[PDB]
Amino acid sequence: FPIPARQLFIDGEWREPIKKNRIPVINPSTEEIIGDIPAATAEDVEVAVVAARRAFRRNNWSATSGAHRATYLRAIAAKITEKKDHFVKLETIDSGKPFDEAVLDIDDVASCFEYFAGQAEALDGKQKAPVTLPMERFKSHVLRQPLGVVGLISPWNYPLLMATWKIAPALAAGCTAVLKPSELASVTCLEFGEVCNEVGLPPGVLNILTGLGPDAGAPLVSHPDVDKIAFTGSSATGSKVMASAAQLVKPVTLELGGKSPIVVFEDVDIDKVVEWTIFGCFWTNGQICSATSRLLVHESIAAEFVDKLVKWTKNIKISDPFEEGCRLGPVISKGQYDKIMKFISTAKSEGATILYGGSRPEHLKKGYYIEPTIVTDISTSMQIWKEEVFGPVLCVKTFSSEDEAIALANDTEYGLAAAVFSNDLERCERITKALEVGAVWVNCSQPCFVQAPWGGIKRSGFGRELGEWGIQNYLNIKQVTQDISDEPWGWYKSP
Amino acid sequence: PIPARQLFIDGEWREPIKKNRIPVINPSTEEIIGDIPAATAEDVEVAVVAARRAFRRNNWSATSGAHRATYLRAIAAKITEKKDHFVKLETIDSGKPFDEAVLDIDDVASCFEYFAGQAEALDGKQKAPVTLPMERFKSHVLRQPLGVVGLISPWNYPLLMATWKIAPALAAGCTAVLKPSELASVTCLEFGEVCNEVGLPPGVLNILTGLGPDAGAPLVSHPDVDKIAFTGSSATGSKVMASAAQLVKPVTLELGGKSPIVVFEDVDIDKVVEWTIFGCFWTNGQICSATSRLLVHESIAAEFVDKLVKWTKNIKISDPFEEGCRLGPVISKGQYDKIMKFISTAKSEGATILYGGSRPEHLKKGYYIEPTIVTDISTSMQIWKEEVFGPVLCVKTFSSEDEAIALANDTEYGLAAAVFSNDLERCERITKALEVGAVWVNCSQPCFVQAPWGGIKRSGFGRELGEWGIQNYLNIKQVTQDISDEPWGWYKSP
Ligand SMILES: *[C@H](O)C[N+](C)(C)C
Ligand SMILES: *[C@H](O)C[N+](C)(C)C
Repeated sequence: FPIPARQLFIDGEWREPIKKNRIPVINPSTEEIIGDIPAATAEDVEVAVVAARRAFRRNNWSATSGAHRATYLRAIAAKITEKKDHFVKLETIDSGKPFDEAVLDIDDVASCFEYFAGQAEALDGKQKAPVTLPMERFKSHVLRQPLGVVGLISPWNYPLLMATWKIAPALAAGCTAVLKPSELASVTCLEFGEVCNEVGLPPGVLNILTGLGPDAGAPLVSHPDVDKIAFTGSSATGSKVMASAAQLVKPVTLELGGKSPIVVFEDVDIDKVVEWTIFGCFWTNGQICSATSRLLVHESIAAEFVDKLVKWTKNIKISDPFEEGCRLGPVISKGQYDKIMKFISTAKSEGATILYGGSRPEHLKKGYYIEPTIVTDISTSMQIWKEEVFGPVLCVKTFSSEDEAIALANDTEYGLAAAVFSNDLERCERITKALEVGAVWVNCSQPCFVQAPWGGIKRSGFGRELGEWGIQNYLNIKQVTQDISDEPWGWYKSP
Repeated sequence: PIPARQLFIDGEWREPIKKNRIPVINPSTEEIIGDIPAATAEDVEVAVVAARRAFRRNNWSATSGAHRATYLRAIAAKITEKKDHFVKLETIDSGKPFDEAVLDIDDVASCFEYFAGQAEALDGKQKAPVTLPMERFKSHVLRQPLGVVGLISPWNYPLLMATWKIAPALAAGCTAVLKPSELASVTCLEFGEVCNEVGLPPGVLNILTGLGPDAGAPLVSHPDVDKIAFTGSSATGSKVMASAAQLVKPVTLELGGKSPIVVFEDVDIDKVVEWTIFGCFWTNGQICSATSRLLVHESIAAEFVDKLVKWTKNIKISDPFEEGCRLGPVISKGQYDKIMKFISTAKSEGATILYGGSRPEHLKKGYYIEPTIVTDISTSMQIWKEEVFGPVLCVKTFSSEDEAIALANDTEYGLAAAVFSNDLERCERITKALEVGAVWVNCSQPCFVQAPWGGIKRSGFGRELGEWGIQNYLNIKQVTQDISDEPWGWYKSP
């Protein structure tokens, strides 16, 4: 099977970049160029937002009902499901994640559009929600209107699914949007532009611009007619996005990954837990914004736990993502490959011992492949304990008391997620409340349902996506307050 | 007889570390009537460390909303009991008519009582179940306080604007550093003693007065402050957000505007004219959501503006304590100048001061200005675009409904708007089309704590008050639990 060659998706049609640049698509499994994607610039950003503004002003989208827009979202979920095999293949070759992971992403893409079709519908009965006032002179209610034209910026670790997390609620709210996917993985998002045509989404409601960060993303963020930005990616970049938005006091949401702890107490089924620790740091080839990449395990069961950890870890088949049984593919790019190696490198140079992994798999000579890696004998002053590695790399420290666990778990500038393992469910509740985190998993790690709110605190960003919080990111909450008295205010004296 | 206070930090009156102070001026007499402490970065540092420790103790942040509500109601009761005191200190510090001040102070009691209620509602939302489509998992939502928050409030409603931020943050279980404006800091400092009188735990609320750059900017940039709530000018708002961005800390912004009041032909002119006066001249014109641009129909224009000036004419411009005062001095001479500059610049660009434009005839000193009405406007004029923040109104005609809509939305701002018309269908159509955060229908300016407040566009973002107020200060925490005790079954068992 080959790969699609697309132009930019603007105003319902396929448009060459104005400066005509393209950049390559590399298969992370082979390090070879397998195609290329259009590379948008500020000039293309300008025509996409003009088209999005034009579409927002038309009589067929933004002032329509939630139920109406829901028919489009359900059509998308259907289409995505209909073209299921096409999207998982592309996602697998583009992102490098195992085929099996890929199929669950495309399943989750359709589920997300379904869920928000529902949220669009439920939005209709929330309109003109009454606000009881103290004074019978006045009455009040709330309108939930679409905010306007929005910029959506989505990362490459779940390419289509991270885009949908932003596309779905924004379209449910009645906004029109410009999507900027990551240059490292843009193939399925571009294909999404066809789905839009095929379901008859009005032109300009969604526009998809691929390209480099400074060229396609930055102009979107700084554009004077974009009302809001939703960003997911690195904390470093998120700071730059917000600095830029601040010039026009433009609102943002940010989900900036983290350094999430997984806290394991003495009283557990060690074989079920070790699999969750593996899933929480090595699944998605370790490229998980909510990676439980700090293991804190009670020294009581430490040795045994670490033992069976390496045991399960060694049994992880590392291979090309299309081959049956693959549980770990290559990391996304050479830049990322180098960065992870430098993290491992610097780790031992600060005197930490690479218990397992830490290098290419000898049996794979090409591709950005890395061994699932367990780092031990860790100080809390080491770079690898502080910083997001975004590769299959796990740090490990033991703890004495519950209070030491909590303090260790919370000793980070980040605060996206955390997981806590213990059969003592009273203890689980105590730890859950104490964690300085936006998402806590109890006796599991990493399942993210569209039904529940998602985001972080501290340097992991702010705002909640998904669930009943998703739509609200895209709304103008309009207060409307009417004087029904028909009588002089009576404050000023009449002449 | 104005109080002399130190900084309120950790439940104690603490002297600024560099022990500087700055004047307090009665806007009516231009005389230094006292002084307030001026904090520096050092003071911020110890006040934040004080809020943080207070947040870690076990008598505030992890307690119930209901527990914290008892303090909220106690505060509201104490303010009510000390009403006369606060009303007078506000009237002399801020410069709004005594009558405006009593309403303000009533409103801060009511605001603390409302959010006591919302704190109690908050307990009822803890562990709200979220239905999952997998039997293996259950989920719920916890609503926990964010942490230490920086609250920055402006001088046009000194205690009220501060209250609007203190009340939800404390309701949420946060601890707070408050930095009021240097131009009206006395009731806010005085609020400190109220906190001790009710037994508010030390460090839960901290009150640093001072200069923006010495006191505000270091709060905004402090690495242990979790969030900033800001009301003020759009220009400063850009700056606080830019600064907060350095550490990706969240922000709410309400940034004033250039709000239109649209008046159609089917209106009782005298009622509508009075509201128009209220919309632009009340609070001495220092209204963030001032409806400062009158869009009035052709067929009823010149009539409307005559009776308009005939209302503007007998507005008593007295010292704020005198009887019947319906307009007072603006806050400072700094502000006085740039409002004057705004008016001369209007004449130069070829506008006509249909009334006012100068110093009141009968009041020789004080930063007083007559209620000003400006016609003969082109939309390219400075006075049409920019926020004056003074008792100055622009008027323009229109004739199409689609024309009024376009003129009303022809601003980079988007805080509020007022629309007047007996036909309520037309009211509905207009309120939907206005690119704005709040629409008043057949009135202008009533703000109830019950309803969500905030703007869009250049006027900022975020909703305060109402059932939106508390959630600005919350960590919405997802908690999803595996209740299967079965293997996940992803990888292969060794
Ligand atoms: C839930 O698991 C969310 N991510 C983004 C990591 C898949
Ligand atoms: C109500 O009018 C809102 N303000 C800020 C003016 C009090």
